[PDB]
Amino acid sequence: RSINEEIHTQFLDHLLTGIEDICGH
Amino acid sequence: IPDGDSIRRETGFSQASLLRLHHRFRALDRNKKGYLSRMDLQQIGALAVNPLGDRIIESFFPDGSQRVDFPGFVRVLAHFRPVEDEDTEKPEPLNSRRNKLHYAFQLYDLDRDGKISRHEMLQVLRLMVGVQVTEEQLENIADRTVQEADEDGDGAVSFVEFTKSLEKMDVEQKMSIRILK
Ligand SMILES: [Y+3]
Ligand SMILES: [Y+3]
Repeated sequence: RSINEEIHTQFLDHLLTGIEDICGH
Repeated sequence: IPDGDSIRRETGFSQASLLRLHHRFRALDRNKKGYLSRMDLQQIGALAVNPLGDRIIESFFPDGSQRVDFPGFVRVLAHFRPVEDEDTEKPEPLNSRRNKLHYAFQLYDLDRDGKISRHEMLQVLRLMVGVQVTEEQLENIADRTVQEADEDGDGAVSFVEFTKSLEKMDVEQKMSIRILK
């Protein structure tokens, strides 16, 4: 679990969420 | 009944999908001029608190534009369209790993120079660090981080060294819009 993987994980996570919020629930 | 013909073509979105979108896009459109502005999208409360909300917002605006046509709105969301077996079985769909990575990459590399400086990483980091962290620990992390991912030692992270750093990552899934399904 490299440093990158961790950073990017949180990143993609915050990313997807924002996107899903643009799509609405 | 929108221009969702060549649109459903460039994004691979299913009929009912663009519908839930156009409907959603319709709701985001305030004055109703067939477009969205940072203004319109910033209304999304949840997004505002999202540490990447602004970068996500801006991603909906090319070079310098200040409005998003419905097709542009979807052109972006298309990157997060769940991948179907038919997508992999032809032109590269905006939801391919390569494109999902490119999109994420473009959010780190704001100056769009093709590489992620230690600063561009440092900015992303200060956005996602709950516990108050010293601006030094960050520089260290941003450093180590770029350091580890930096292969050609140019000090920055190219898209490839970026791709490489996520080979064991489930990017496809970590970047696919669940709800849509
Ligand atoms: Y850059
Ligand atoms: Y490099």
